[PDB]
Amino acid sequence: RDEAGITGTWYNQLGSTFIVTAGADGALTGTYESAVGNAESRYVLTGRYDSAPATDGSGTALGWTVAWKNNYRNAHSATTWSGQYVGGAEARINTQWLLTSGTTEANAWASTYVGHDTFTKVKPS
Amino acid sequence: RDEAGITGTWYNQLGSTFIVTAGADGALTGTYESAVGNAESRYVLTGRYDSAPATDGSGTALGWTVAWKNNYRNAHSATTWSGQYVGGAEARINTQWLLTSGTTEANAWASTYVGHDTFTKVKPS
Amino acid sequence: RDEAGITGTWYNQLGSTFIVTAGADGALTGTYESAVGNAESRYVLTGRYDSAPATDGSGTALGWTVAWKNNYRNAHSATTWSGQYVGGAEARINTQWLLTSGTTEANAWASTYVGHDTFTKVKPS
Amino acid sequence: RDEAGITGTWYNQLGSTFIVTAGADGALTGTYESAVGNAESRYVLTGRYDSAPATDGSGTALGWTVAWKNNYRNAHSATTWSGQYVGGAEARINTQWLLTSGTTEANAWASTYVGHDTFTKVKPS
Repeated sequence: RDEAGITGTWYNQLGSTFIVTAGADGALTGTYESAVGNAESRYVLTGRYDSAPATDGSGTALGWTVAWKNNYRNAHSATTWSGQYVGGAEARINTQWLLTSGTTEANAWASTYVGHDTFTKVKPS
Repeated sequence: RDEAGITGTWYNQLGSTFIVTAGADGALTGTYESAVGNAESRYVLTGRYDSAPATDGSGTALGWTVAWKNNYRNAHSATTWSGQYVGGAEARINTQWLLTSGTTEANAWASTYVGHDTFTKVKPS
Repeated sequence: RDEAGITGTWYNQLGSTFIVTAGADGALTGTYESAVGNAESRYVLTGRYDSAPATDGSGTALGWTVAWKNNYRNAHSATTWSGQYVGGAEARINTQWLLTSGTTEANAWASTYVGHDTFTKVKPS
Repeated sequence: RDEAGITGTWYNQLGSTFIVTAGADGALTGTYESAVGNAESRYVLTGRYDSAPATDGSGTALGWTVAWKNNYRNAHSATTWSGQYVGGAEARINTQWLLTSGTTEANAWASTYVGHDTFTKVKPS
């Protein structure tokens, strides 16, 4: 089950850490933090996933957002990740992300970074 | 205030409709639907925003996700929007989006579309 | 004809100016400059277009690159535009772009901006 | 030197093959083909690179375009890659790409895919 396979802890290639609960009606809730795992680097995340009949080994589409504000930092920024969960002994969440910074109208052209990250169940290094 | 300016109804250039509540601790909750506004085309959205001291007329960074599953449709897909809110008599939310479809491993190269949309407070046409 | 409709001068929403020649074997060659049109702001561009039988009023896919180095500036950056030409009395080139800056390995996460621009045949303002 | 380090053959993670010449005045010219290396899968590429003083081990920004038309195929599409070259015994070109398909006005929302690819000097597998 998708809900089952998604819920838990995921690590990117730099061991940033994604702790998520997949709810029965499509909610993703959790925390995004960085490898050393201090509250200083922990942020709320919220998103959604689209569970659908398991055919052709298709991944499960999902997305989430982190606003980069906690009790220690206010980066005036938010990232969204869009991707898919694929289950199995080598389960992965493959994503592309957008990071937008709060900017002036004149600097808004330069407000949005794009990148990618791949999450697995095993902490690297 | 950001929380105040964001909460409400927003329309893209095609009159797709975004109904959001901005919570005090950074949550975005609401519905994303399309112009004719039938429940058939209404989906849950969830996201986050980063409120920060109003300086240099900087926008407020935010993001949200829609998983394209409701009681009428299951598109096996999710979109994330990343952008910024700018307030005023011509308030806007400027976004870039990523749409990921659930795909096979062989088709995963072609899983993610990118685009943009601008939301305003006034319904077009 | 595509080759015919593309060749010439195009303007974005800020009147940045794109002067292109579409070659018979798919080449795009020209200059990208900014509204005031000084050599100081003029850069070489090169790209490709895919001419294909005119069916269903489909656009013509194309792309180009500008490296942000001329005799006046070296921004250590390059932009690529990917989009499509659509002909007619309101001809347009609709694009999405990626801007990459030369960065350190530690800063490479933050190396690539994304945006969009729409070009028309008529100089705005 | 940048011009020297870039010119040659590069392979992505699937062994698609990028054969490029970096010119003295910033041109990239070459062929993009797929692992088996048949003319059927070989396409022209053209782009630009921004050589700049070697400081802080910064990469060299570059971009290129392939229109997906050759004597065997006309995919009505073009891809642009935006990224940076980093030299050394483990030289790499890290990219993000945009693929645009020629579409109708109604389907133009869904015209552009985004992804990433990393090129190295050594053919995988």
